[PDB]
Amino acid sequence: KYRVRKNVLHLTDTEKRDFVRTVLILKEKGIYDRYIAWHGAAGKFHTPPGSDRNAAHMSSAFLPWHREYLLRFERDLQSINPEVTLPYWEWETDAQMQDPSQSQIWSADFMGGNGNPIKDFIVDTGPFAAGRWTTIDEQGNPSGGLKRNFGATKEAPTLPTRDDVLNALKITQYDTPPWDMTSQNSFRNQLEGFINGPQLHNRVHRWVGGQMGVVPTAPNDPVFFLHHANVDRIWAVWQIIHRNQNYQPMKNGPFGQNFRDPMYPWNTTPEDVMNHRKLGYVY
Amino acid sequence: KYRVRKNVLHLTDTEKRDFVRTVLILKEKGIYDRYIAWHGAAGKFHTPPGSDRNAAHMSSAFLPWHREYLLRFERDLQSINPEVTLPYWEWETDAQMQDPSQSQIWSADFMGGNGNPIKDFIVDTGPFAAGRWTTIDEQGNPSGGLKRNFGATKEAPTLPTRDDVLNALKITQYDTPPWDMTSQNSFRNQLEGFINGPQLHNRVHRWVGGQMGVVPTAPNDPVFFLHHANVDRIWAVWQIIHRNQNYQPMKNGPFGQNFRDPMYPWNTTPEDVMNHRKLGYVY
Ligand SMILES: O=c1cc(CO)occ1O
Ligand SMILES: O=c1cc(CO)occ1O
Ligand SMILES: [Cu+2]
Ligand SMILES: [Cu+2]
Ligand SMILES: [Cu+2]
Ligand SMILES: [Cu+2]
Ligand SMILES: [Zn+2]
Ligand SMILES: [Zn+2]
Ligand SMILES: [Zn+2]
Ligand SMILES: [Zn+2]
Ligand SMILES: [Zn+2]
Ligand SMILES: [Zn+2]
Ligand SMILES: [Zn+2]
Ligand SMILES: [Zn+2]
Ligand SMILES: [Zn+2]
Ligand SMILES: [Zn+2]
Ligand SMILES: [Zn+2]
Ligand SMILES: [Zn+2]
Ligand SMILES: [Zn+2]
Repeated sequence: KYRVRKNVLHLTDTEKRDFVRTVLILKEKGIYDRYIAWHGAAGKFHTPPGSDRNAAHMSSAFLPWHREYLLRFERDLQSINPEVTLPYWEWETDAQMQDPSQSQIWSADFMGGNGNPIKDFIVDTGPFAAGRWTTIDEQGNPSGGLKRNFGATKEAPTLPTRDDVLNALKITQYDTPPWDMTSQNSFRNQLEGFINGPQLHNRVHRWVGGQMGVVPTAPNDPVFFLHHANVDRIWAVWQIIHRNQNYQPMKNGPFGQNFRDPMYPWNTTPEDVMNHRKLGYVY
Repeated sequence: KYRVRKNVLHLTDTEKRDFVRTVLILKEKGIYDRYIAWHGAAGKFHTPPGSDRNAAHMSSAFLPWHREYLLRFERDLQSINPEVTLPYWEWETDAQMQDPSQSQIWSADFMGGNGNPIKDFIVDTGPFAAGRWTTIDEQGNPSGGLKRNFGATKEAPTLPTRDDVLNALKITQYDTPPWDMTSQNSFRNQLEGFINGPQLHNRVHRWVGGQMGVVPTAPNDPVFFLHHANVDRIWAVWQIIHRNQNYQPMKNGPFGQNFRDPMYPWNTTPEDVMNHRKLGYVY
């Protein structure tokens, strides 16, 4: 219970500089690519085969999978600079702004801004603009540059709201069968964003656009980790709120979705990451 | 140095009936799929991006990657039945037969035979015939059944020979820059099969045909593990023959291909698996 993950808006001008700095090093070393690849692989790993569920999304493992993912990422950051932890982007507050694209998270010294229309939506500002940050496509081949198109889609013109988060925290079940996109009264499916989709998690992805808008390339954008840090935080909150509800399914769910099954591409299980405090961090 | 890995031809009927039994259980539990997925993911993970190299092939990590792969596979088998270890298919010997398709490895009680032309070359005999063993395509979706077409291609009508193996063992360097398909005088590139390709390792894949003939689906066929057990054995032999030769490169090679880099999709390094015997097994 020592690493503290902070709200992006609470970070020092130097804490942000170091976070960005460390992400570039991870990228330069070739470590960052392993994360893009891991997420892409998991997204194509259906549980079971032919199904709509995959190791990292559209099922119960969605939350514990990304928590493990973030922990790994944070440990690598820690290996470069032990002062650096994973911050979270509290999008539900940014949603209140007149124009969310003006949030400090998109400043040139931190994530950079929206995509450039005259450039096809090719982020040209910030530390990860094309020319300073390589991207890979779904095939694993270089792609030419990060793209973003804030709220351009008709389905997700706006970021999720505080109300949306609060209502989700009200659900009593972690998840419910058939443990997939159609699950009802499921905190997991709700937070993920499938109830009246796209909502919450899925909605942020859709709102950002660019690589963030699709599963196979999403992690190409560093904000992916800031997004999922908030999703993880929301889950940690839900866990304290319903301290007597536990992960589901415990058994008889698809292999890879049960409480003690390994989560492809790793051997770690949901049980292994149920208590974030045990993982060494708090929000 | 305790688990003993045997020549398929030295296995009793019971040892074979047990190996097959255990592979089916692994399959039924959903573990077997994790291996298909791991190999497919590694094959699409280029080091570096845009390059021709991958995490499991066409570069220095080819040998230590598959050794780790088999070790993990063997441990899972061991978890099901502690008396079952990974056998090896000594194709060099089978190459001497008038008709290699008559080798006991393809018996109906073990790997099953060649594909059925009428069926489009679907394997209809043995424990893994279509109907008894599911497969998946490159996309992770069910594919309908294992296929094999022994020596059907013009490039690999025959299995590699003893001479081919012996000549490879004479190579003095583990590998040589640029640590890829074009490497010359390298044991790794030679054994892999790129010198006057397709030879040795690549040749067996090509000879078997079906899913075994292509990178993204090759593990779908259980013989994949018997093949790679022999390739691993050949490397173990090379290691004793050149007691004073070590893995290459140790540094300044592409991330993931260096002596102490993690090998996607895992964190294990070539150093971690250099001594097979410290892994708990011998041939
Ligand atoms: O719920 C949804 C989420 C997303 C985001 O990728 O896209 C479409 C949806 O319907
Ligand atoms: O050298 C080769 C190796 C392989 C194996 O996949 O296929 C074709 C080749 O020419
Ligand atoms: Cu995702
Ligand atoms: Cu996501
Ligand atoms: Cu192979
Ligand atoms: Cu292969
Ligand atoms: Zn704070
Ligand atoms: Zn898919
Ligand atoms: Zn909130
Ligand atoms: Zn409750
Ligand atoms: Zn907490
Ligand atoms: Zn023997
Ligand atoms: Zn017999
Ligand atoms: Zn037999
Ligand atoms: Zn031999
Ligand atoms: Zn000869
Ligand atoms: Zn040995
Ligand atoms: Zn020598
Ligand atoms: Zn290991």
